[PDB]
Amino acid sequence: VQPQVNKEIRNNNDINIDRTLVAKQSVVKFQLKTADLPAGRDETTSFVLVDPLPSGYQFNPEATKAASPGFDVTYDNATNTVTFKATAATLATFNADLTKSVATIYPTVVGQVLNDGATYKNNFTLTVNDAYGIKSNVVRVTTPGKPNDPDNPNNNYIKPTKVNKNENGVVIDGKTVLAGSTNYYELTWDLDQYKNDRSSADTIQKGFYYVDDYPEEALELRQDLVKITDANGNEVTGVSVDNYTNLEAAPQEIRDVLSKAGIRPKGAFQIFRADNPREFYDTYVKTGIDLKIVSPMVVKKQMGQTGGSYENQAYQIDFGNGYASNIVINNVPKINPKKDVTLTLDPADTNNVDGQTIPLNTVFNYRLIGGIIPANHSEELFKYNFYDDYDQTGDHYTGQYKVFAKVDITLKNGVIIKSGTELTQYTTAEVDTTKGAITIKFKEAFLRSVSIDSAFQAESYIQMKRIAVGTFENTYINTVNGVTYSS
Ligand SMILES: OC[C@H]1O[C@H](O)[C@H](O)[C@@H](O)[C@@H]1O
Ligand SMILES: OC[C@H]1O[C@H](O)[C@H](O)[C@@H](O)[C@@H]1O
Ligand SMILES: OC[C@H]1O[C@H](O)[C@H](O)[C@@H](O)[C@@H]1O
Ligand SMILES: OC[C@H]1O[C@H](O)[C@H](O)[C@@H](O)[C@@H]1O
Ligand SMILES: OC[C@H]1O[C@H](O)[C@H](O)[C@@H](O)[C@@H]1O
Ligand SMILES: [Ca+2]
Ligand SMILES: [Ca+2]
Ligand SMILES: [Ca+2]
Ligand SMILES: [Mg+2]
Repeated sequence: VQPQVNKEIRNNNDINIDRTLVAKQSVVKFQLKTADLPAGRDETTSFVLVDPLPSGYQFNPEATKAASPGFDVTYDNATNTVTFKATAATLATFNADLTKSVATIYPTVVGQVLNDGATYKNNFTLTVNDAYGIKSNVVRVTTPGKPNDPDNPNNNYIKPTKVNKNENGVVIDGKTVLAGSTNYYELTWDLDQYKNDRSSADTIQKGFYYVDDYPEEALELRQDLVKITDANGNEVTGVSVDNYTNLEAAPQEIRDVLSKAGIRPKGAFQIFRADNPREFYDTYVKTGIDLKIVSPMVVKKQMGQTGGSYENQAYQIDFGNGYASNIVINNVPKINPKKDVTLTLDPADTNNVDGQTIPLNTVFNYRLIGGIIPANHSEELFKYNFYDDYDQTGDHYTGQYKVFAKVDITLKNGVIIKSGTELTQYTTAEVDTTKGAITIKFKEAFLRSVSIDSAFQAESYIQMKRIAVGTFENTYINTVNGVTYSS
């Protein structure tokens, strides 16, 4: 039990990190120190230290040789073990005077920790004059991403999350979203597992970013509504945000970050940047305070013509490492208005006279079927109008009209308006005799009483009198919330 040995583990700035936390890809150093050799010691013929480096610890031959003057460094890549042998020069010093005790020099293993949520344990062995050895104490350090970490109570999985909500805070993931509506996306910068992190300066300078890969074909950003707040409800000011249509069209700096994180957007994307890496680090990262980003995005009007699916996903890049969030999907309903020409004013009757020549002075009806708003939608109905621009040369608006439910409508109070029910009393009409047009509008009140889980569809009949012999056409435009749909 002669020279006691002692291993120490420090980060790239020499801070003792034993039993603490450090970022993935962080440089971790091993100091294999030994106590001063006593007086009466035999000449030291051999001084060997053997370190079986831990799993997932990448050895850096170059740096350790540089950081281990006085020792010949050898490495067994096969067993990931490194060996240090005191040079001839170094030994002479251990023998300069045996009658006295002499302090020693120590080797330093330099390398990086490569895995998330892993524990890296370490000890080394000292053998002197191939006669006796001492196994050293074990030291350790963990990386973020490991729940139930007895050393870092706040540690857990690194996982950003994304969620879609409507204006009233209701979660609308997977639901149908009317064209023109807004997606109030809530992104979470998952920072809690970083609490009490002891990473070095180089590591903290690899920056902090948050990316949102948004469907640029279906949505357009409303970056003016972007809002960033932390877990404590306070506004965040150190984060700037920008967007690019595609990697190539982005600042070389951004391409490099996204590249080293293994993140490759599908086209255009929104990226958030921490302006002062250090300030951000001391304020939110090592304090474990999660950030909340709200990035509203509106569904382009053309989506309502074609219909279709659009999905959203985010990423967060901490200390240069990237992590992806869950994917949120929504689909847009294809609002398809239709008009028919009928002699009856009964929702029941399916007979029409489409394409049939109508006799002079015939009182008929234009059946204006509104677009269908599918069940399980995301926002309330605030506008549902039928607009008809008839040809005054051929048709004279009679002055009468009726409106009917085309599907079973459900109210927020549970009442089910059975399909085919007259609903005229919830509408109003403003006619422009001059130009030859008419507009039937539902009362906003009534529309907002319909449950958002309910399907909705109406149709109206506008009585017309044929004042001239001939074939005339008409434009019927159905308006649903903030978008108009023709035909
Ligand atoms: O676990 C041991 C291994 O850890 C890492 O995977 C390193 O890439 C490799 O060099 C080393 O041998
Ligand atoms: O790792 C070898 C030995 O190193 C130190 O002496 C520790 O105190 C002891 O508990 C351990 O068995
Ligand atoms: O360093 C904190 C440590 O406190 C106690 O010693 C626990 O036994 C150990 O599991 C924990 O990691
Ligand atoms: O290159 C090492 C690691 O760096 C970052 O963590 C990247 O996000 C990851 O994909 C990569 O494996
Ligand atoms: O290395 C990248 C990955 O690391 C972790 O598994 C994260 O939970 C995951 O979201 C991320 O994509
Ligand atoms: Ca976490
Ligand atoms: Ca995109
Ligand atoms: Ca007209
Ligand atoms: Mg600790």
